[PDB]
Amino acid sequence: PISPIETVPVKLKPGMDGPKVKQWPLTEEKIKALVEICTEMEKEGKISKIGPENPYNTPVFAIKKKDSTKWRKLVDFRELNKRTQDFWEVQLGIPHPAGLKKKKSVTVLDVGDAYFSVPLDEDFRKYTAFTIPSINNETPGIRYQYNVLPQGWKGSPAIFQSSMTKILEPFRKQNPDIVIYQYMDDLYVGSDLEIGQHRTKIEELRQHLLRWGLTTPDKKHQKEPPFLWMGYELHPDKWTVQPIVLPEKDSWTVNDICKLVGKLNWASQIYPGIKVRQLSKLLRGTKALTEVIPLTEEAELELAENREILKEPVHGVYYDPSKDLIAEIQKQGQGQWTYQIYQEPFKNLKTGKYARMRGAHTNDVKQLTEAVQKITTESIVIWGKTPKFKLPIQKETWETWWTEYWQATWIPEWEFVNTPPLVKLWYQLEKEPIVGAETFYVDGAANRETKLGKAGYVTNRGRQKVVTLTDTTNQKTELQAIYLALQDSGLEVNIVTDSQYALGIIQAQPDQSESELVNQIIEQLIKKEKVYLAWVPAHKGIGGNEQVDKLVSAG
Amino acid sequence: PIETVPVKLKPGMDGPKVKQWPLTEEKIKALVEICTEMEKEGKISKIGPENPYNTPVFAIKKKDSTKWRKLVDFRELNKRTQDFWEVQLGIPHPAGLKKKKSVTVLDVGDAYFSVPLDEDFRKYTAFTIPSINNETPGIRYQYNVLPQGWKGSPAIFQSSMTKILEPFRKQNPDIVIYQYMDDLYVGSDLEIGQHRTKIEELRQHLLRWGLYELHPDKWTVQPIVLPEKDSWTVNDIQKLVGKLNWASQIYPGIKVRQLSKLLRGTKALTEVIPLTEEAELELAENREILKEPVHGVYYDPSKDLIAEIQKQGQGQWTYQIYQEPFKNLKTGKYARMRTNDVKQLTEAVQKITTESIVIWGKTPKFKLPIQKETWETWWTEYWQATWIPEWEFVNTPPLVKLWYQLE
DNA sequence: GTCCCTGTTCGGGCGCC
DNA sequence: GGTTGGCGCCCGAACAGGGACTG
Ligand SMILES: [Mg+2]
Repeated sequence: PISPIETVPVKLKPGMDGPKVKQWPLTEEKIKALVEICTEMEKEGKISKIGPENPYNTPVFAIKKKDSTKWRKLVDFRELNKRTQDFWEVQLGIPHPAGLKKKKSVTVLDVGDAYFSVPLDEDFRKYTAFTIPSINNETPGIRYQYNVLPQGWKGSPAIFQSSMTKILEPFRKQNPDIVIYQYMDDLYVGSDLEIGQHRTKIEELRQHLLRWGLTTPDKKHQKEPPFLWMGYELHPDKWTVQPIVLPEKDSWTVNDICKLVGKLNWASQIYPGIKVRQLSKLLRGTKALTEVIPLTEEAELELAENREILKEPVHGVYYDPSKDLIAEIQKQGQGQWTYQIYQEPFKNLKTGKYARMRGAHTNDVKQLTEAVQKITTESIVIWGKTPKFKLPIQKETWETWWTEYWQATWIPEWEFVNTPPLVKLWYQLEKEPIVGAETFYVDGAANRETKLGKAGYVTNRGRQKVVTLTDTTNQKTELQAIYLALQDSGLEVNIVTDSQYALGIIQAQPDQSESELVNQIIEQLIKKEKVYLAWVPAHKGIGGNEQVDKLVSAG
Repeated sequence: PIETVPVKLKPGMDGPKVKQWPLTEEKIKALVEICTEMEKEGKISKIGPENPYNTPVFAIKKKDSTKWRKLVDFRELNKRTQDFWEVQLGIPHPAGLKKKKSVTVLDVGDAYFSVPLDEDFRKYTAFTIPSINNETPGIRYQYNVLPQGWKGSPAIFQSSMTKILEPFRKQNPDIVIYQYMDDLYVGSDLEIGQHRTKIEELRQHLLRWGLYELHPDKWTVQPIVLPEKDSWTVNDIQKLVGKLNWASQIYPGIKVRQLSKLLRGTKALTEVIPLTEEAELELAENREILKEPVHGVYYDPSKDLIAEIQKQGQGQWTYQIYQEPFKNLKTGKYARMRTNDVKQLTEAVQKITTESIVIWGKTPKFKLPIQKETWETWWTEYWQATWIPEWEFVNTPPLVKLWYQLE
């Protein structure tokens, strides 16, 4: 029908008029196909034919859809959307299977011709004018405007989700113990009822829907585990993803790689152990998406690892709010992490990875901090509370670090888990200077003009180096001097630098940086038995940061 | 309750468009309960997408309570609402409220609803309540009455406010009251106990209309300090020359010239240095300068208040307020004995903010020593106010970590 | 102010709906 | 095979800071 519901007022952004766009040419096979569509639609009040007093027009093409060789209308409102008001989008997120509680009876049903069952505000209606092209220049094509929610207009999704809500509210009031998941025109409906009476409640929903102009076709999964919902198969006591198939390709373009990372990420929600960090590195290349990136054999390792995991049967279970939430994290490679959320051992509500590089420099205890933050916010969305954690890090290490780190950092309730590898700090800086060890006063110095710099040191035992760097900078020469000193010191060293920047990076105890130099500095650091790093005011003539500075400033 | 007063967004700005963040079941159950009622009453109306604007909401139990308090983070809208929290606002800041013995913090926002909001301004007040696991789309609301948390609210309910206390005020020429937004700050020098029961007696000069502890003159300033030692080392002197160097921008007279020449050439770090005559009598003097206040630093109510914080560790956080960098209106420590790093630091910004309101009558913008992601995952779990200070996140040098060190 | 360097945000591809 | 909205993962491009410079 047309839903008896009230239109939602719509305006164009102030000062702008409608679209005046030229209907571009289309095959006669579409032009007939569109006339067929635009005739039944006209038959059913969804579109009104308009005269020459509608100034506006926007382009309407057509394309065959999904193995039917049936054409499907489609307007390009890209301009109307530009001129349409802003909206506040109401769809905030996507329902996840694991926030689903086990109900005794389940139904899934979709709403038919949903957008076309909702009235468009009449005063806005005229801006939707489109003309279906006569096979050429020949005829002024048929003019039409839209009476319902057009496909492809900026506003239609929202206004429909909104209307959907506002239509379901009455039923929801009356059936507070019927749970209805509402995604666009998709409905999951669940109850703790015997099918018979459950089934009644459903028809009772479909009658309510029908009274509002919303047809509930029969793509209704009735008494039909597996239900197919939001991408998943739902069985009565377990859920799963509908089958994933990674493109087995010969010559990967970059965008082919983004398509591969995509399926892996989606798989990563129920297949524990999915690794993607190696493949989301091949991407680090300001790019033509067309460009063909050669498969790194390290990625090669990864993909192989994954393609293998994918052959495994996995499933999740559903949420019991009686019980607690429990997350287990796993350090599973260089800044690749994995977790599972459960309420009983080996029964996985879901899983997931973290593998983000936040910072140019980071370490394990940061990342395992980041990944716990991620899992917190995710859990709030799906279950509306935060899980208990079980982490592969010993209280020891945490406190060593919550101590040396100078920006507040935190993790909740968490039990140690000896699921090795354990998260360790790879080296530690001394807190006080190392008695009797060699003391390197380092500095470096660049030349903003020639980009030429010097880095070097001067030491208490009497030795000094100066080294010249082409195409460098002050912060790299600072970092050079500290690596130079590291290279040349025994197993225990003291380093005095005037660089607030160098001090900053290293005091944070990196074990991983996008910078090869900071990585060269890290490999050394891991090799010493003790390192003390002291700072001093540059150019203030401290002994002997002034000699290092005097030798090093030939830049 | 009748007809209303015209408002406008600062000449050129557009309404708020901020996303709603995920909320816990409890904060949501609380919220639809609260908003169901304000719907029945007609303080909030239900709206849809046609309203392009949004502001975040969560809810807090203001303390150990079952009563949940709705908090709409109007931070943005307030920032965008026309200049009249200074321009049409009449309030001078009674300089002496900070001088009182006791001050009590009074929540009174639920008294703002009495007053209609301009018909054309309602839309900016829009906010969206989430559903958990996204079982439904967001449910959208708008305001028809002065909103709690909005800065235009007390700047309107003021004439009335100035009235509501005409008696109680006259009848108490030595108890001072101040209205900063949702909260009402009233305190007197009276004894510990007859103060409590004099505030309680304002609830009645209130309740007939409708509808925690904190002692001000004891937030003691925290000094900048130098380690005294019987024996010094190269490393000890180099840290000393490092601090005083810096401090020498906050205090003009601080000299380090005699100490820097004990570092004559390339000594090893742990070598001991015999402090010389002028040496010891330069830092002896320097430690005198650090006693005296900063001279010539004055609050500009026009300008922006800036708090800045450092984690010292051991539950001790040091802070400065300041408007021109280095001219700190105040400096302090939030000492906690012996531990949630994030609860700690969120509480630190509430204690400070209050002081700011109490002393200057506005709130700082904070520069926080925490990573955005981290602050944002957890901070609403420990918030307790009705105002929210602006903030931004900082990546501090470990040096300033080291310029407020005690021992 | 100019360099850097770091941290954000913002689009844009992909995934899924 | 030319259209819309959502969330997620990535990347880089744009920014905003902060420190260090400069004659
Ligand atoms: Mg230097």
